[PDB]
Amino acid sequence: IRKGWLTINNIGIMKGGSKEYWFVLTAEN
Amino acid sequence: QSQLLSIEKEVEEYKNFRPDDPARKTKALLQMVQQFAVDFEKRIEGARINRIFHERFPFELVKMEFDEKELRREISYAIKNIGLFTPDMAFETIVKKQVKKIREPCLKCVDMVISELISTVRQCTKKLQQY
Amino acid sequence: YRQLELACETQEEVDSWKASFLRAGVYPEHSMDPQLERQVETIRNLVDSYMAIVNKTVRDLMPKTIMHLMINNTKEFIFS
Amino acid sequence: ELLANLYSCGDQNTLMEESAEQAQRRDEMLRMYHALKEALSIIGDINT
Amino acid sequence: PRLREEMERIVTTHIREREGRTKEQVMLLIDIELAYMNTNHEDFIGF
Repeated sequence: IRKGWLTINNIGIMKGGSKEYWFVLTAEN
Repeated sequence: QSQLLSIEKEVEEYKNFRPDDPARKTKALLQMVQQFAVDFEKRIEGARINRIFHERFPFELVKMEFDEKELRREISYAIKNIGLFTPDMAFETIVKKQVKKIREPCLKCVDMVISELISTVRQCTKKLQQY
Repeated sequence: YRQLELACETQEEVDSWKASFLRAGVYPEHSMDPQLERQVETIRNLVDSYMAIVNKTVRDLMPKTIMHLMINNTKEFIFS
Repeated sequence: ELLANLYSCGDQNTLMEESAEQAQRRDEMLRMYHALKEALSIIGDINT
Repeated sequence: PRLREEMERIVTTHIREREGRTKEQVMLLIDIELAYMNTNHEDFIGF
């Protein structure tokens, strides 16, 4: 339903570093 | 002789006056008005000087205001004045206030355009018409 | 990631994303502050869209009112 | 040079003149003008 | 009336004053070209 830029605070080595991702919120996922 | 051809082309008009003649007066006035009209068609065909105001108008419209949480609290106070639910009249009143603050940019843009032209047309009245 | 944490830029954004989370199915941490913020924000977005389109159309319309009454009449004035 | 040549040649009256169509035309315009103004006055009189 | 005729006559007499100039000019223009007959053109040179 709702997409938007939102930042993760703590990010692992495999993902990357501090970054604001594009979250896609759905009623299931 | 070749450089005197310009003096011949100048004294061909100097050949017949004897001033204060109505024929030459009216012909001179009409040709001055005609070339003044030619300047009126060639001034555009203040071109960029007016087009900058033509493309400056969206800047003045984007510049103000879009603020702030006071508006949210104030429409809540409007509900306090009238209760639930919130009608569209508050929405209409607020968009009226927001075009109310754009009322003056339109008039000042008209002021700038007429100030842009108020010198352009008279610019060719001081150097063409020396009389 | 000690821990899995997510950031929102402001607090009304936190409230809007948590409200969307509650609508999607996240357990909470009818009603007091919602959905006054949702109603005002929806009207606020309507204000934004309507102001955008009305600014575009008045920006398209005011050259017509400065051409018709001023430039065209000045043209016919210098003509005849 | 066109305006100069046309202004040099004469006469001013016989250069462009009647053509009684335009004179009759403007006379009809004035007579219809007075008649319609009178009709507007009569209608105003009836309404008041 | 009486102006279309004067306008047309002045313009036609002007054109009849222009025709001698332009016929002389076009004949002179094509007549200049017969003087030197160069071989200094941009085409391929001899031999």
